[PDB]
Amino acid sequence: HKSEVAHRFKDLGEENFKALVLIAFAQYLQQCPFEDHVKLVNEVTEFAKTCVADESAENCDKSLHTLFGDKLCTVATLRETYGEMADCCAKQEPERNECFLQHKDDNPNLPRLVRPEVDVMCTAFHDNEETFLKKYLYEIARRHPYFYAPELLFFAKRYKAAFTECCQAADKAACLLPKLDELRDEGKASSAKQRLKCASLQKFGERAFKAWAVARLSQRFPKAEFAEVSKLVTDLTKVHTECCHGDLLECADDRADLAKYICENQDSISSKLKECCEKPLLEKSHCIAEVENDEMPADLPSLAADFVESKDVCKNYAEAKDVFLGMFLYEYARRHPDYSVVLLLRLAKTYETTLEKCCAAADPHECYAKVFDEFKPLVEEPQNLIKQNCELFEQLGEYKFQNALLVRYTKKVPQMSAPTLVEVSRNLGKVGSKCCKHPEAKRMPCAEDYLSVVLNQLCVLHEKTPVSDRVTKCCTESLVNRRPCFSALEVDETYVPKEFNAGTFTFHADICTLSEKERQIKKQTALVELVKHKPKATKEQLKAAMDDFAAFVEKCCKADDKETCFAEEGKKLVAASQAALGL
Amino acid sequence: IQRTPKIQVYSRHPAENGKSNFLNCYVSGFHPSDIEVDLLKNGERIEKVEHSDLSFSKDWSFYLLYYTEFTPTEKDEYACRVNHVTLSQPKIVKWDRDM
Amino acid sequence: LSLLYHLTAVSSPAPGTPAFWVSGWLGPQQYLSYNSLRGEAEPCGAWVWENQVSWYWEKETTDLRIKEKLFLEAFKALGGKGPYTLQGLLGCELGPDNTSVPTAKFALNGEEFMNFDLKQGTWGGDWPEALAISQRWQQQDKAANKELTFLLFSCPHRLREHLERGRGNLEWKEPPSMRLKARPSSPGFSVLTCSAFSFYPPELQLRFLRNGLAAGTGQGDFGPNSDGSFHASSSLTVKSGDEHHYCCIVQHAGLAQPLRVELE
Repeated sequence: HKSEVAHRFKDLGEENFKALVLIAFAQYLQQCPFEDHVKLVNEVTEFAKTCVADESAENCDKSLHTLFGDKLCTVATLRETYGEMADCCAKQEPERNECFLQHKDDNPNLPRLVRPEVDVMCTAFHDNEETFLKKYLYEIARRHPYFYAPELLFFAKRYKAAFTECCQAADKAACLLPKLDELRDEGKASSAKQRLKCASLQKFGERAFKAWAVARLSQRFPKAEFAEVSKLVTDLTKVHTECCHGDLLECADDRADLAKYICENQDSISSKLKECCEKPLLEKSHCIAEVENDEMPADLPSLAADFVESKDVCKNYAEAKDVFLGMFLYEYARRHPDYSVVLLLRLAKTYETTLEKCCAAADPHECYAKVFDEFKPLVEEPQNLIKQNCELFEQLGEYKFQNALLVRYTKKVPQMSAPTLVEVSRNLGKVGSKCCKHPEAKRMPCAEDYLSVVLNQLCVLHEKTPVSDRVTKCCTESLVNRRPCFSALEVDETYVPKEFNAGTFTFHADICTLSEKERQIKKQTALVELVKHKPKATKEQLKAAMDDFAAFVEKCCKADDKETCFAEEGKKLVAASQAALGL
Repeated sequence: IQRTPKIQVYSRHPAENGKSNFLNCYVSGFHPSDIEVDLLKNGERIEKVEHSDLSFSKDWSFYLLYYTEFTPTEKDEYACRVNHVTLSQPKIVKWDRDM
Repeated sequence: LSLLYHLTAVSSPAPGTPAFWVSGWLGPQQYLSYNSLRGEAEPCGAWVWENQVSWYWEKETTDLRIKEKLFLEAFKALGGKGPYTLQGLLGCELGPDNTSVPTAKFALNGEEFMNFDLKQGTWGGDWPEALAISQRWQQQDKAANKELTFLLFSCPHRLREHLERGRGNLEWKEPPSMRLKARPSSPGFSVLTCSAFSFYPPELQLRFLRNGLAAGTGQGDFGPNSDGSFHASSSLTVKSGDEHHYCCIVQHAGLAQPLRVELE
């Protein structure tokens, strides 16, 4: 178009345009103060209104990359505050926008989002609603630079709703706080999911995302024809490719167009969309995206006929491998609405590898005839794994379960630092809380989808600051087989252990003034260190060494002279610990 | 350029016969960084002696702390042996207690 | 108070030793260690137990691996046999109000010869070796940019986060244990040695008195223990048989008042 900034403002309207630019700015420049970003958004908006009023006004044909970059580089040149982003401002477009995209920080060193008291929030909401809600967008966007922008608009609407509803409740806290906690959790999940979506596009290629989409949509829309599902997948793929590349205005605009198309072609898509399609734009798109699975069309013929028995299997596969496997995935996925997509993708992959081998054999039909018998074990391995972990989670409680995983992952990746390993164990450990409470049939798909999400977070950060070649291999070899790869890792024996050294051991009394849960993180650091001093350590050697640690912290924290005791009892703990581990 | 190591031998805490302690050999002010240091007990090289990181001072000269856990006695004689390109012969400094 | 990294590369390491290693210092305490054999930046001492964030240590590791390559490439710019030692002191000190002052100095075979110019973003010096190394580093994509970031952004952020998160480690105080001992020195003389064991911070004052009057400072030495606490002593020659008229006075931030030390 003659003016991209006019076109998007006209298609999106001012409210959403401004919200999306705020999001864009906050995601490129995560460290930038709220007030500066709002300033930049207002000026871009002033410029959009001008171009809408007169599409030939000066600079109205500049790309949105150039405009946003121009605005970001009025502050991002300050290296003291903005770091490697100053390099991006030293460049011209398009290299400049590409540099910003590479510096999106997945682990921002940013303060926890503590709530004020309910009254202070409600007062702030009444006094300046507009500013209050932009801060929400800012604070979430900047902590989650790949958060799906259109959905964040929806989250902002829900956040507004909670305040509108609760700030005059008889008990404001009781109304408001549970709403805000739900949103916080849904936002974290949503961001984590989108990050995995962007990673699959960017690091495993467009077909990786298309296969995920066909799978999920076929479960959701199982009465739609393959052709209809592909159309939807193509549009969905364009949408996410634009969002994941920081092209948020175009992303939100194409998404609205997808939503509209779906709602005008319901008879071709699903019977569950009627109420979704009566709603306003953001609710509409959110609803369509979360709508319950349509009923499956009944007495469906087997997959044997088209994917095993037919004489045209190898031919149809040879001309159009991704399409043919798309058809497989569509037919399999729509019949199994209860399966994790990761599992479905793993089965499609298995079928793909089978045809790759067998269609070059003298008798392809006989070679691949039993291909479906490969599946049942691949369905059962995770079920059993999750059953064992859930039982273990229930027997140990959350803290000891995390401890058990922390030992596991330190053994797997001793090159990681203690705080990383503690974070990874905490997040893996949440699989038990989030999934093990669900009925057995929903446990496994919950667990497998959540674990893929957490591991992907570990992977995108590890690629930036790598420490284990094994992690890199598990991160890069196969997206769908990530969890099994990390599961199969035994103790790393390339790693040279930390030697014990009484003389450099230093521990101060500052742990005594810590809370229960802050003191637990110290016990967890102690655990990580023990393992790094002997990766092959057994559970019972570690139990003993940990018992020495806890007795050492309990002795000196109750002692009259606390700092002397940690000084004095340090040499013996080290000797005791070393003995516990068999040296 | 080349600088000769300076060598100090001392214990971590005030020496007390029978009480456990650490013996320290601190070698400093030398260049280049390649240096051979041994602690000795009654003239014999001690086997598993630990050392800090080879670091350096504001004037660029190198320094290094070697140490071992020990329990002083009346009878036992400790010392530090240091070799380095600037030394024509390896240098022995004896542990003289509280000196 | 400052965060300084001490970086060393040698062209010809003794077998089994690292070609490149780094110790990191928060004031007089070593917080970080790194070498090219293990390849991991690790916390030392009390810093192993710092309330610290995920990926912090991994970022330190990644920045030092870059430095490793750069320091080894310097020897190729000099070329030939050497052997060579290249040292760097890189870091920062916290200034007036949310401000930082950098330090970026280098030495070849024991002599200061090169620095990093922060305004111009270039390594430079006067000697041809400085030119050879500076120019080799400048040619590499991103090297000067990564140095700027390391000094102007990463270093003061790291420093401030250690001040916040590890305040207790830096504000630690251990008073010295004291001994005053006389041995025979040369005929007709004894040496008195006032010794201070296991104290931190490093600032200490030892003085001698004879019957309460000033007798001198003596000749002193100073040194670290394995845990980064310190040792000090000073010695004064006195006449044989006069020893018991002397005592030693010590002053240190861990003592509530100056401590008088009598002969043992």
